[PDB]
Amino acid sequence: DRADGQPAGDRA
Amino acid sequence: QLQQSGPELVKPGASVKISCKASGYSFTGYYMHWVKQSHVKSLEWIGRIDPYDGATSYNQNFKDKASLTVDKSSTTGFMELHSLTSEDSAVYYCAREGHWDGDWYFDVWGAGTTVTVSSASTKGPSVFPLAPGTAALGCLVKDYFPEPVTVSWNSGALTSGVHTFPAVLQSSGLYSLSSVVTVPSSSLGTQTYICNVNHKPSNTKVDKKVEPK
Amino acid sequence: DIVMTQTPLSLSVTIGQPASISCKSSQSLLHSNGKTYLNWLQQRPGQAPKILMYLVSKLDPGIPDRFSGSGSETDFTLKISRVEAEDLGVYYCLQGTYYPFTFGSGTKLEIKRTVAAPSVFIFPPSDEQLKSGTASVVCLLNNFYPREAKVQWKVDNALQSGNSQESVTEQDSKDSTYSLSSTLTLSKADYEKHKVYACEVTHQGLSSPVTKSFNRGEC
Repeated sequence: DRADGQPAGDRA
Repeated sequence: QLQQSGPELVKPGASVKISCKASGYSFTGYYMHWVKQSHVKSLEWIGRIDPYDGATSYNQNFKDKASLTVDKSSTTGFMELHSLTSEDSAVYYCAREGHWDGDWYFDVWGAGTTVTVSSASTKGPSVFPLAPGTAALGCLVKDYFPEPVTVSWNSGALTSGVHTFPAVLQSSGLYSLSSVVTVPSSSLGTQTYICNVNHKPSNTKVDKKVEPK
Repeated sequence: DIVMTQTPLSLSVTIGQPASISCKSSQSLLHSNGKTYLNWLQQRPGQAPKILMYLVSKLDPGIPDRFSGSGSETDFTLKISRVEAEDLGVYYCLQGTYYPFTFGSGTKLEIKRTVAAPSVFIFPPSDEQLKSGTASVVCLLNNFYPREAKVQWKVDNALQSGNSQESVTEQDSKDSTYSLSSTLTLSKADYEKHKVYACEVTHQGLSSPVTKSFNRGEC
């Protein structure tokens, strides 16, 4: 499984 | 969970790399983020790294100041700060963005790494006894640089009644603090009291037995 | 970047009373995907921040049920139904909707409790320290409230001024009291020219001032 996170962590 | 490296004394203009060792979970399944705490009530998100492929995302305020890497073999994350100024002295945290029941949030934090940007040299403290129904005894931890110093009593077995005061600055520019403990007066003479002082920047580890004079 | 504004920036509460902290964001934190990424964090003295709840009001397991959050769009509130002594510290809101993550300036939560008088101790300088050229005399005030205290040093009855330094602990997370150290710093020669060293403590919890003293060289 791959990491995910809250959207404020990525410019997209 | 997350174990960060020890405090750093860094010259202005030099760079520093601090680390965060992960254990007990799948290192490559979770983002590692870094956070700056500059004053008692100031938190800034620096950026994050995907430990699986090393992909990074920076707060634009830090894209030149900080570089994030990982070492997959040793499941360790790193943040390097470049060209330090006094504005970079702060406590820096690593945090894991974990997930519970489909949602993600910062669910694990390291204890923080204190970085002090300074032209001055490191100095270990000298440790002097504060000799004693309640009695008080303690240790005076004097003339060290930089922060921090940690103090424990009897190797961590004595915790109740302990007060380790915040460091104050002396006219010499060096820090000083005291750690005290209140104990039953009836235990002075049968119970040994030792303050264990550790100032990692100078490799100073002192154990001082405190007894009535 | 989203500006997070917290209200108030500091508040004191009696153990058992409710507490509320407000957070206002410069833009609605409602993401296009339907979720509202508002987080509340607590930072106790000396420790790392810790998530209390995420997505506005979803509590991290292990956080006591007395914590709850609400709000939407641009206005959010953190509430503690009944404050406990361990709730002291700094509280932050954190938005995770718009890159980059931004925190608010923390709100400091202090505990109000009843007056408590300090117990006072005085420590002479050690001989080891006197072997170098300096003498430090330490006065300890233990487990008192409120924080305000007057500690005066008298050497052979002469009030000292400008040669002492104080340090105060953070509020204790168990009994909500403070402790205080006052250090009188003298050259070895000045220390050896006098006999009686005393710290005199004035405090709301003391009906009249308390003095602890020693005679130099009388164990």
